[PDB]
Amino acid sequence: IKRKLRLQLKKARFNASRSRSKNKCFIKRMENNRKIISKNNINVQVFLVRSLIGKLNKKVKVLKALGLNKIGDKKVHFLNESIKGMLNETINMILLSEVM
Amino acid sequence: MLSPKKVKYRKKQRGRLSGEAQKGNKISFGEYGLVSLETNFITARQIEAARIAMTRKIKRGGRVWIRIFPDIPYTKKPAETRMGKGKGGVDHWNAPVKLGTVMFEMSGVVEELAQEAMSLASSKLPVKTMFVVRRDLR
Amino acid sequence: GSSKNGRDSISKRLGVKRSGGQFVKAGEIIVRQRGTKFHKGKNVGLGRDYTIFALSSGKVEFKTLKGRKYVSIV
RNA sequence: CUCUAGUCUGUUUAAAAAGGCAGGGAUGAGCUGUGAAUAGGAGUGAAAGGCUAAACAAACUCGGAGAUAGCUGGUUCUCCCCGAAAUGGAUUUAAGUUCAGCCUUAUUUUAGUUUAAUAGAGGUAGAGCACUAAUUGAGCUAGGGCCUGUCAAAGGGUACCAAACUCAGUUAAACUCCGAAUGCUAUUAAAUGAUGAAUAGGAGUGAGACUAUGGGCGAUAAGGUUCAUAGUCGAGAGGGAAACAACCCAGACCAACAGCUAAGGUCUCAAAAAUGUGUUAAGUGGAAAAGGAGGUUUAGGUACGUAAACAGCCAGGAGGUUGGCUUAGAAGCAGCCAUACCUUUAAAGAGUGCGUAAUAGCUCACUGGUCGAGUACUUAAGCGCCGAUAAUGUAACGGGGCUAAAC
RNA sequence: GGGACUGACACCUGCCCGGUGCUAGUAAACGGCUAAGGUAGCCGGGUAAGUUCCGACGAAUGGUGUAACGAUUUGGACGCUGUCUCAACGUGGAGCUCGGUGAAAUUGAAGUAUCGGUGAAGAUGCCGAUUACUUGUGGUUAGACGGAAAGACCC
RNA sequence: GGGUAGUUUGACUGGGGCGGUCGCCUCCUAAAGAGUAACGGAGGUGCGCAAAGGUUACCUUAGAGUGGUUGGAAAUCACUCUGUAAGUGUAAAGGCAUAAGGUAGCUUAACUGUAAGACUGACAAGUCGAACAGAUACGAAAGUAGGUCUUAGUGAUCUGGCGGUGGCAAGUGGAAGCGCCGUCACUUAACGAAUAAAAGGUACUCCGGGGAUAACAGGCUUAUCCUUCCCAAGAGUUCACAUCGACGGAAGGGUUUGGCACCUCGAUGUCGGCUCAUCGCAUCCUAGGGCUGGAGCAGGUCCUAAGGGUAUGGCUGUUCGCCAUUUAAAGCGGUACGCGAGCUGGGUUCAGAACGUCGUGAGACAGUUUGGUCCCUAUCUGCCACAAGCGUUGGAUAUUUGAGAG
Repeated sequence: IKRKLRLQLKKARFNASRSRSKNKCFIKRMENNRKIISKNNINVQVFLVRSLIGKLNKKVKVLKALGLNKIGDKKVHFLNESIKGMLNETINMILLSEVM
Repeated sequence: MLSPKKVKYRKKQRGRLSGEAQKGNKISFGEYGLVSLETNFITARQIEAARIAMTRKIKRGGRVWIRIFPDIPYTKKPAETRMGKGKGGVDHWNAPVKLGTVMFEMSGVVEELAQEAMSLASSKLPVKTMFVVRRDLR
Repeated sequence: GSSKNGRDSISKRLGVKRSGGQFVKAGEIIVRQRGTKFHKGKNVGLGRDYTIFALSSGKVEFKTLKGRKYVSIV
């Protein structure tokens, strides 16, 4: 079987083998994060949940500007426009909880 | 054949052709059209093969409009050469078509005969097609 | 049958050197260009090769009038 | 006694060039013993770049000499901290070397970078025809040609070849009347803590590769060549993709028979799942095109109907009129014109097919009964079928197997 | 006497002085044939079936013939045969067993199976699957990109 | 004056060579700062100008339409519409209505000493520059003028020559010579230039290395090649599809010729032949069918099917091809274009010699002819055979059912 086709096929099968349950969990997390970001002037706790390896250079710089270097990083920040923009950039790699 | 009679530059770079059609996508001069369902290149010579098919099927009933003109050189290096010198030479002419280009238009004949003739034309083109009546008149 | 051509000059690095709103002091080069792509306004001068330079310290500004762009120091 | 064509053994042989068979010369340009002469950029050569102490396109020994090599190989005990480049410029350069960039040590110095707000310049994508070009159907019309009461004068018909003009619709990296999204640059406020800069000391690198995008070249072929952004490997262990440096997850100070998770899975091999609602009969899942196609789920149109729709069955399916002909013959069926032929009209086409030299004949469309409501043609979405096809052995779920343990 | 050229013998050996050698000339000089354009000469048969063979470039770096000669090359005929269809048997030296003596090259090791795949892109070492009691000897090399020669070809 | 000696004769290159190219400028490629490769796609250039420079003043084309001796479509002139498409020494781009376009007058700033502050940049270099002093030119003056509307028209250092200045003057004083300032002489075009001064062959070759780089194969792709399929205008008396199926379209096979240069140059031995096979089916024949414009016979086309078989000679090294007899039929491919640690060396691919052609020659030529070493005792795996030990559950001796295999 030709190598071009088998490489395409192997990649397509790997991509398509994602679980809808995991996708639903991710969607729920994204909705929660957007709901929190929609607020204004609250103290929010930011957890880093996805690694920095392999991500874009710009986004690694944004995360290090937020203060998160590892998974399991905990930082409290006051939501103004700057922090809101950074969180929007890196929404897919963070978990936002609110500090009552 | 169908081919431009004068060009500024003999050879041009093969772009990437993509996206649907945003223009030339509506029936203008006729009654029935042969839209494409793909994005690809239609050579001049396939164009004239489809034109013969339509015209010959139509016993003087109506008119045929060709909505594409090739105007794009297709170069090919000589048969047995290596990758060295550069930009070999024009071989034949291509026209660009995108998903939604009308590509062919017919007037005069009954709808059944037009549909037959225009499937007869679609049998000779390299893209999936669809036969469309005006969908806003009858 | 080799290539008949393949010949290019050195890139001349034209363009705007100080962005609108930046602070410059006297004599700065603002634009390098062939021809008055940008014309001269208040407090700037034009070199023999249409370079735009600042006659005094200030802040660069670009204005548009009848579709032509003018550079000034304010 | 001197030589070796041909063939064979031998070829880690008995021999670092023989032997076993054979052949040539064999009173002569003959063989041979014993002495002597010609030595290295020279000698000798009945002449093959031969020989000259088993090796000669310039012998051997010693010395210069440890000659020079951008070439290859090798370079030995341990720990801690920081951490590349494979780019640019130049080169008798392309396997080298040098400068910059990148790295490290020490001192001094303090504002990288990421946003938000605000303020700036584009011509890219896209779009478009005002400009430069390509180009389609109509309207209009010069001009040119043809024809026509034309001598080559002054005239007309324009089937055309057609500038320009009007309407409508299209192509362009080297067309742009317009123009993003990002990126780039400046200022301020937050946020992030030695990531910036300078000097001094010391290198190494100057062969990249792949993937996700934007490209050029090639053949919108190549693990191909060459650029731009980012990541990875390079220099990165571990988990996953059956195996599989570049893909996905994830940065290893050490120890532990602790817990929660990512990617990826939960029938078993092999640590992990069940319930609900649909689809799938093809093991599809568990490769792939155009196309063919009463597969089926669901949804939406057009034909059509309880006043008798479709299918089947029982009848009619006509005459004027070989429709006019072409042709040798066309009577509905070599072929041409149309069926602007009406009529008794149930309903009957200037006849649907088969077969007849031409007819005949057998049937169809159409219509009436019987029976009794969906039928007849398309469109949208989800799974399917054929298409589907190479050579050591089932070999395109990892395998067992699975109708869900598929989706 | 020295050098060059040709090469028994037979018939012939023509044209050109621009260029380059030699002392305007010289071609039996280097060479050419505008300085001068080359003179002489150089399908048939064989076989049932024949890309072979036989018969119809160039003139002293020589052209065309030639008796005799040749461990020269090629074709055909006769005779003869294990060359072949087609091999079998026998003989002699090895090989085989035992006794004595006793190597070599190679060598990271090894309780080293195969197939289908993947992979520095031809797998003994990986994945899946299949096969296989343990260990020798006599045979044969398919592999271990075998050993031997820092490939002689290319750059 | 190759008799002899010392040396040179480049690099890039989708191997190398041949060919082409080497500086600089304009546009695109270039993905909207800048920058950004190619043997990517298009052009120009190693100048010209004493005005085509500077300054002041004054003016605007090209095209369409209309009217006029030559004069016509178009020469010159008038007007309407159009508003830069005209024109800017020279290529193109960016610009130029205040025109940088055109005309006229004056004139030489086509200056000297200089320069705050910058762009571009490895460096060396290159470019812009307000403003200051002297001397002007033009204008009434303010101001402008340090060449050309801008962007190519160019060349370092060393050496040498000319002019000016008068610093250096080997005991002193002169002088030679040199420094300083001005400045000329390099197709050094291989243009950041190794010498003031330079061509080829090596198949007699040699050395140091490279799969960083070719040829035989492996691997990738499928242009090409081959095998199909989709549409059916027709031919076939009429009858698109018995058959052939015109012009096109969509794919497979990875065997031909190629691309690419990924494995390999401290060696993967290259074409045929002989011996020995094995596998695929896209089936040459034998077998089982469908349809024919299939009467029978003999076929044609199509489907299924690889169990077996699939020839001997003349020519050629030959694969292939041709030819003669045959046979029911004399298939197509893969396996390092099967098989040289099995054989053969005819050819290819060494050193001899001759011929043809090219080069002055040395020599070169997938032009021709002849001669011209094929090494190795099998360690493992694999296979063809025979045994030793052991198990099969008490130990042995015989007869056999049978998985499985040939």
